[PDB]
Amino acid sequence: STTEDLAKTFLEKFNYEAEELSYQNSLASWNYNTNITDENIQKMNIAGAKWSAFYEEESQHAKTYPLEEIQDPIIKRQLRALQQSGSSVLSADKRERLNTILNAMSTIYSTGKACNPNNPQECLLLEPGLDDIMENSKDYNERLWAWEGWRSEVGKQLRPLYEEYVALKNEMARANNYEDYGDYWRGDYEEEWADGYNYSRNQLIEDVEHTFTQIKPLYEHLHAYVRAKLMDAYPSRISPTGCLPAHLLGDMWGRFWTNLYPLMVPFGQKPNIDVTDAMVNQSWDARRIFKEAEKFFVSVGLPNMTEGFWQNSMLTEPGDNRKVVCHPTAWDLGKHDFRIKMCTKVTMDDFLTAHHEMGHIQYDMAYAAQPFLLRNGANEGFHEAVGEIMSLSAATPNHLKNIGLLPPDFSEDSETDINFLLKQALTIVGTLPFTYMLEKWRWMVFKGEIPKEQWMQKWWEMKRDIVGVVEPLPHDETYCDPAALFHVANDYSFIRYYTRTIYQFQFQEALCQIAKHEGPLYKCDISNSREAGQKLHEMLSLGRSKPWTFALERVVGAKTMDVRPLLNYFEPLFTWLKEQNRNSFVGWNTDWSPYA
Amino acid sequence: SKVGGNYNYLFRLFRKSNLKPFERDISTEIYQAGSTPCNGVEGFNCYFPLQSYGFQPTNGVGYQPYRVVVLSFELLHAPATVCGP
Repeated sequence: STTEDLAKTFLEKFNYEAEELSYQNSLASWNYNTNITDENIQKMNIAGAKWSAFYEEESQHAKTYPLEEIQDPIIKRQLRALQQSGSSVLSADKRERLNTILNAMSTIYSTGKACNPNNPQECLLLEPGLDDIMENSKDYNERLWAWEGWRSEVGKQLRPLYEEYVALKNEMARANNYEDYGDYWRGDYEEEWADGYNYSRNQLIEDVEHTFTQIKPLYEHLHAYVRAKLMDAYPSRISPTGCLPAHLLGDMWGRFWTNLYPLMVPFGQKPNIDVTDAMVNQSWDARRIFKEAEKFFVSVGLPNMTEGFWQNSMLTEPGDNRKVVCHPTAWDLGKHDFRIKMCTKVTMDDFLTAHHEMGHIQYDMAYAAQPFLLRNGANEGFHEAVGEIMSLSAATPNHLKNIGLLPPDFSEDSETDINFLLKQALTIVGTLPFTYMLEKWRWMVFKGEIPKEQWMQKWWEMKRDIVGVVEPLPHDETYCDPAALFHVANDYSFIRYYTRTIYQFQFQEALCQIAKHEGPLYKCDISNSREAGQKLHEMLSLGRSKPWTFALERVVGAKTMDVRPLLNYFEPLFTWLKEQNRNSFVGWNTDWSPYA
Repeated sequence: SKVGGNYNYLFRLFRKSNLKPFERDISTEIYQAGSTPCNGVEGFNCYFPLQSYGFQPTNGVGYQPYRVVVLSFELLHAPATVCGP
């Protein structure tokens, strides 16, 4: 037999072995988050170690099989999926440096807590007091205590090994067998390939610039709203045109801008549609809500849940004595037993995001016939993008009246709807910038281009006038602004958010262009319309028979970003914005030295 | 579908030629296809011909087992064995 043929025999066996042990680890995770005891923890650890050992001996096998006399494309795809291998040779010293440093910060982050500089009596962990403040409290000494205490308490326990780890970051991001670890944080998307569809980080960064130049102003006004509610809650500090002093940040590092929502009112009558008391009063029944999920996909042909689905699929938190995290994690147990692990209650999350969960199930069945290497979502970016679509489309009185529960002459209140558009724009465009800054630095240090001296001067002179950051106390060169985050220690690459954002952004262009909107991207609805039903649902459901580029293009159009529907948001929100709060403006910052 | 699961169904993996209807082969020698003869060393294209099923109680709609029964007939001038009311 050829190398291809012997490896194909070994393939015919390890497919079955992999499905079996993957399902076993799937029930292992099921018992992980359905009940928690020490024996359970040890059991999940041993099962994971066992399957990892199987994968590692498979890896050593894969190193043996050559590839040069192989001439089969799809068979070669499966062969490469088989032949991914490595990392069983590092010496004690260097392996200790890298992995021990990472795991050490992981463990201290898990097992750390803080206290107060001025009144150390009311001192508490990371979760209760600090998140209590950012969710409910509006006191200046409270927020200031939060930030200063956390900094002067956690940096002191993280910094020295992390400066030696500035050096270690340099060395291991250069050495770890690949091009660089900036592009390995971009590495599941890292490309050195062929076959016609070369789009990459060059176009990525260039459309970053062009995205600013076209659709930045709504993010401008959104920043105005959040930062202004804070500045009103603590009035009389700042000049308008420039940036803000930061002893009033509002969160830890600025992951989201969602942390700063309510009070400011240039968008200011009543808040977005909230239906707690509406569900209390009229109670459009949730069983019929899942029935309209069924119906609005039975105009396209999709089934419901089963008794086994009721038994297994768990959507909320356990809420009992069980010590589990309420982090919602999209799940599937395999073997067509698509179940879920969220923290989902009867809310807008239920209706829309559970259209999206039941669509996890339906989508799994949509790719249930895939071969071994393709049983997963075509993209996790699809999940979030179409979840936004589903929320903003099925959260609709027109759907609710098409099922016949609301009248069709609804009038709305301008300022309130305007708040809702505020928040939506906030998320959509406020994703990128600070993470862009740190990713520029990380790219070229993980490639080794920053010398060991210009870090912090670069940070400030990229903190007031180029594109926008803010941070109060001076993080001098000893501290590691390059990396000080548990999620960086946890390899959760954020910027993939923005990558799928632009992808899905022009994907929405092409898709609802085929759907033929009159203007913007919302109201791209489906309910009780058979022709639109096929023309978007058979549209969205294709499969994975070809490479990723071919799949995404054939499915959903072009490889760029929107301006037409965001522009048909802008100009109408420009006119409305006029008629209430006509005094919008421009600016983004990054070139500072504020407190010094 | 028992709670622990059932791992007691198995099929063939390797062969040289195609069979004929109503035919059966039972050889279970170490399968070799390398020019270097396989003395009986596991690995290097020498494996165990059978492969189990691995069934479980909570399998999916497409994977839940079904009991197949075939009632075949032979249609010739042979003596008949069919009756009715």
